[PDB]
Amino acid sequence: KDHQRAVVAAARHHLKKFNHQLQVAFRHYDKKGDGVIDRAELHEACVQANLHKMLLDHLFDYCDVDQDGLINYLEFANFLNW
Amino acid sequence: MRECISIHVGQAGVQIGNACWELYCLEHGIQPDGQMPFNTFFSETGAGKHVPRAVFVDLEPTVIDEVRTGTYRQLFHPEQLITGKEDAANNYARGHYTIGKEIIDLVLDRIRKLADQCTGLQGFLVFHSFGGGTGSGFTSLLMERLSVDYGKKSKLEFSIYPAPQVSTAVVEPYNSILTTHTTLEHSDCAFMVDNEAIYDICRRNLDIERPTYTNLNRLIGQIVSSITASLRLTEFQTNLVPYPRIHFPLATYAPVISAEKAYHEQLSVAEITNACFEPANQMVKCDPRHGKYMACCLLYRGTIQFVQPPTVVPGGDLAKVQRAVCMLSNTTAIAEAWARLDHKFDLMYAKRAFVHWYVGEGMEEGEFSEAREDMAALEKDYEEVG
Amino acid sequence: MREIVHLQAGQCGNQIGAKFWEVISDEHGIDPTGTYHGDSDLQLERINVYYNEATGGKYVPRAVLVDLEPGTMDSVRSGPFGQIFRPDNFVFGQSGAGNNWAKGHYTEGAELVDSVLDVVRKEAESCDCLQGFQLTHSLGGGTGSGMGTLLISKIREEYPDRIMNTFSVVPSPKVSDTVVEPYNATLSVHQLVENTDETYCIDNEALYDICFRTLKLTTPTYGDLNHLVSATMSGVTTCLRFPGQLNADLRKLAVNMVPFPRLHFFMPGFAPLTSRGSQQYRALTVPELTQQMFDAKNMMAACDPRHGRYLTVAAVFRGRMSMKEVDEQMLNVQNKNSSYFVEWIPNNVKTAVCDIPPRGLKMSATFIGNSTAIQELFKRISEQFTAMFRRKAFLHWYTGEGMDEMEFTEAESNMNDLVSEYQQYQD
Amino acid sequence: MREIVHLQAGQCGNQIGAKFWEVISDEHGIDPTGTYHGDSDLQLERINVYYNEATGGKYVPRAVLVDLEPGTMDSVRSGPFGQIFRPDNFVFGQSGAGNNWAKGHYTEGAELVDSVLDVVRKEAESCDCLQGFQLTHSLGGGTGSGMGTLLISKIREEYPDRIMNTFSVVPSPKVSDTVVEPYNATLSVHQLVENTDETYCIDNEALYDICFRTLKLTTPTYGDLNHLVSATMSGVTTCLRFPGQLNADLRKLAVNMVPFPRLHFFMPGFAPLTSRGSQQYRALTVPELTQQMFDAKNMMAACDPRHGRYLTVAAVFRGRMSMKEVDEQMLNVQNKNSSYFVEWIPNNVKTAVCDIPPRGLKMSATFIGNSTAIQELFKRISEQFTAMFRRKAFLHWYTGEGMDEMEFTEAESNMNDLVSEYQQYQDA
Amino acid sequence: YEQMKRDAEIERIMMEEHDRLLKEESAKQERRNKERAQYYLDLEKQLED
Repeated sequence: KDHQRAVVAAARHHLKKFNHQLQVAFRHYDKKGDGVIDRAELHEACVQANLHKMLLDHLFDYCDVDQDGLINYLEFANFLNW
Repeated sequence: MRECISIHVGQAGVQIGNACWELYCLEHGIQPDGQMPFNTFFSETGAGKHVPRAVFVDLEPTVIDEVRTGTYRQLFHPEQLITGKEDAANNYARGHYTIGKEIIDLVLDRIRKLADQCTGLQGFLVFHSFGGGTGSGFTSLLMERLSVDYGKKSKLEFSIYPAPQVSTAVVEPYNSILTTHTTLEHSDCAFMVDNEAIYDICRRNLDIERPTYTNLNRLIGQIVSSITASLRLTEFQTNLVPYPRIHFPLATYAPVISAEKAYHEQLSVAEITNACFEPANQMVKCDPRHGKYMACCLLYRGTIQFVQPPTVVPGGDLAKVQRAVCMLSNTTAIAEAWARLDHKFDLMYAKRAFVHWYVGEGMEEGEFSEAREDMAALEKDYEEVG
Repeated sequence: MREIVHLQAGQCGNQIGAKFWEVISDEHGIDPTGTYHGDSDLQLERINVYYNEATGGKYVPRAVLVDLEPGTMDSVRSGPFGQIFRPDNFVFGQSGAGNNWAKGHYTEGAELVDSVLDVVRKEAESCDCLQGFQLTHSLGGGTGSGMGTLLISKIREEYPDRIMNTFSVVPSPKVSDTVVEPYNATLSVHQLVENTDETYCIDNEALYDICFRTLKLTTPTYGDLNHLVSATMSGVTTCLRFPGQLNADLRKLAVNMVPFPRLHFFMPGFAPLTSRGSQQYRALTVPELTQQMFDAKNMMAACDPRHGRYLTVAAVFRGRMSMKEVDEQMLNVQNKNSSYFVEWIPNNVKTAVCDIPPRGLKMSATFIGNSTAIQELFKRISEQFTAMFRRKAFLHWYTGEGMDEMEFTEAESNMNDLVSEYQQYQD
Repeated sequence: MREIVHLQAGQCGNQIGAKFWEVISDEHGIDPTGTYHGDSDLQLERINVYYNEATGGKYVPRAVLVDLEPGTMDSVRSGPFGQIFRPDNFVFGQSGAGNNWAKGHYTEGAELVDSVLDVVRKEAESCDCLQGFQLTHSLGGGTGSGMGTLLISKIREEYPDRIMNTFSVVPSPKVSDTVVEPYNATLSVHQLVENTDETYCIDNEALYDICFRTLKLTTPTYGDLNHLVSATMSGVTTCLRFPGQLNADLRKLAVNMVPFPRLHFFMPGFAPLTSRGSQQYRALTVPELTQQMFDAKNMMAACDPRHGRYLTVAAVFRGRMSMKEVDEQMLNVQNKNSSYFVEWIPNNVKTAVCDIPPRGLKMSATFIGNSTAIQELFKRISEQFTAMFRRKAFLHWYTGEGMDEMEFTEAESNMNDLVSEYQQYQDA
Repeated sequence: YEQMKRDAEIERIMMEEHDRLLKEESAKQERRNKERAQYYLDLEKQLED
């Protein structure tokens, strides 16, 4: 479990790296698509960045805000960084 | 300014002390949280609280904790209540030599503070019994320490004397002879009562069957309050005792009757004075007709061979009588009670019964013989003053 | 503040002991969860004698359960009131003693005697000022008695100035289960005449005749006999827990009873016992209770008083009850009946009265007798020891791992001298 | 702001030194990405002590990783260290360590150390109030000691005023998963008796019996075995990171707890150590906490304490406790079983408390004690040498680099000189 | 009067527990009867075999 946790951490790290490589545009696109922390939207962002999805859905749930499932919108962009 | 300080030691001491302080807070207007809605036995704080001049001491917590939890908890300062960890096991050995050294210091220090907050000293009231271990040995330790310490200020003791026939403990003559041997000289005077005589007088004067300990300690509290009702005490010490060994008066109370007979019978002074001398109404079961009276004190609240009204207790049995008399007599009748008690001791000490507990705790084999000869000396002293 | 530490020994103790801790606990209002649910305030006052306090306001008993087959601990823990203990205090070996003195005393119990005193130590070390211990067992079997006579005598050599109360379910000869019970009871009084400061003698033959005449039950199991034994330890240390108009402690009751040291075997007995078909008709008072506690069939030892003369008597009473009716009623039994009592003891009877009765009873009491005819329970074991040991019927299974022919006859007269010590005081 | 320089060593101490960081990270809240996460501000007050800051909200450690094989740091990279710290200081080669001391000190210990000490010296020179050294090693293997004494020996030659905080899992009497462990001790006694400051002497054996009797668990692997060592090295440094009602630094714990020039070999223990069931059934407040930690059951050794005394005992505490209660209860244990302690110090023990416990616990402590009971471990390794000495039983890797039949036995005398100069003061 | 009222309440309580004893005894007797019926049933089954 801890190994998969570290994997998700490195994934969000590369996500923030791509964010540096724009941030506002990405946030707006995510909001317009499926959901701020939608697991389907999460897998779309994956495909894009290039992070090749049961584990992907698990990471999306982890980022998704408790109950909210949108990762707190603003905090959702914040984790996209993280 | 005529104060006295009360210490209640042993279980018999604390159950007669509870009935006593019930009677005193009843007698004054003191409702038992200490605040009037008197200062001979009380100290008055500036807030308006009355605290008694009392120290309770026992070596089982289950008899002090009833007082600490029950309806008198807002009366005392809660480190007046001395409490051990293991009881003295009905041993003079344990009350004197082994266990009492964990609490005798706290007992003396609370005596020291309660006897420094006062203005003129008159005496102490130690309430005890002659059966049990901490009723014998810790009382003897406290006795010798306070007679060496405070000097000539009078110590009065109240003793439930072991009965002629019936007793709870098997071991009782051992403890009684051994405690009187070293509580002769230190105390100034002590008074005798007997459970068997109080049972007979509770059977036939007030027409109740099956008495118990609260119905006895109500009577003992009325007697003690009648003794010390002339203050709201050295005269007794220079009146009664001829020689410095005979300091055991007997007591009685004359109008101990129920309401149903008290309604018909009046209580003249003549009736109560002769009812004191009737041997049916004595409270120590000795035969006084074989004795000759050497002294009498007759306190009137409200062949006979010489050599402020009472209060009413709630939930009580003694009827409200306008005048009463407490007799503090001194007889030559106790020469048979001592003979029978020392014979009961002698039968067991012919073949060394129960001796080895006290032998392995503190004393030798001759330390009981010393008490034996010093009680034979007491009965040659009554025969001498015959 | 005058505490105690319970212990067990063998199967016969654990059925009594785990029945004991569902008699004390529901008399203290304590659920098998440990959560206090009680009406009175007096109950939480003296929890510190038998118990200890866990985090959360829970109460744990102060006891250790020890045995040499693990089937007898799983039986206790699966019981209704077995969960309350410490799972670290459950101590047991694996290789069974199997009615072997030479195992439970010499070889097999000596790789559990390291472990059991540490559990004795760290549980009797949190106490502030000890009064003693407890050990509940029988004298028939091997590790219920041979380890039980080591757990006494080792503990005697560390805390020798306390009072180590014990129990003893005595081997009944006419109600017998083991063929070799003389070879274990006679070797058990040797190390127990000198190492306990009091020890009771109950036995299963008289526990049947208390259960076939007074109780008049149809089917007595082993849950209604050990119910009788666990309700006469609660009597003898009620004064240690609860207040009363006149209370006698544990150590008070030791001093008054034993005339000379080797005479500390007692005879228990519980005073109100009625059949369930004849309870309403019987009036409850003290004169109609003293005639049941001096009865020869309401005595839980196989011996009889009338083939002897009494030495001393205790009687702790419980309830709301006057004290004249104790003081002269036990004068009277002493007064009329004068042959059965010794004459160099001028008063032969004690007393003690608590304020709190057993649950569901208006009145109760508990007798403790110290007869002199209890030698007839020691003449009836030794004559079953002059027969088997003369032709050496069974010795080679106990002497194959440690004792000798001399070790039994060293400890046979050490049990036979006690008959004569009763005989010299018999008249 | 005070500091101690780390390094990681061996196959043994690398995993425990990998287990070092995850205990610390939950005390403060450094997520392995690097975000601080903890609402208590007292964590944020001393993030200097083991750590370096990074720009962008991240935080990074202070330790440099060396082992002569790849996969151990590829096993540490499977843990969170490569997720936090810089990927420069992973200093790994593919060459063969061989579990020879003389190939942990002479071939790849010689080459690959200067790609490490140039960063061991770098983190020291970047800050000012440097005070110490850490090095998580073992006494066990050849290559965990041959590089372990190398990173100690030449460094006090130029940093001579430091708090050297080593670690050493000692050779067990019974548990042995390596046939060259009796050789790698006496080599590591030629240098590490003089050039250390504190040592956490553990063995493999005593970490099972705590898990067998007290913990009542039925499987110690090497995974959770380390919390008996990793959680109890974090007890000492909570004076530095966190405040308290008293404070004892590890220069003060060098002063208070080391009495002698050379007696600084330690043996820790953690206080609420119990099984699953017994913790409801046993109270552990301060009146019962001290009775646990001074058992013969929470030791990191198999030696017999009743075949010895106790020279200098300290204990660092952690939590909101009454200092009356700790002073009284230490006085009882000091007086009740008073014949354990030596006659030199009149107040034979030492205490120090703080105001921050670990997580999930109302209270704890962390007992670290310099006994004299460890003296009969030393006779064993003289015996495990003397059987492997009249045979020259494995000396054809060590003779390849070269240590003769006298050069071992003049260091064997040195092991006895760690006993003889200890023996001169053992009795009168 | 107060003591008399307490006496009446306590006596009613004990007769309630006696009624509980009567009901559990009747339950145990019916349990023994159903055990007897079960023994008769499978003995008949064995006879058929």
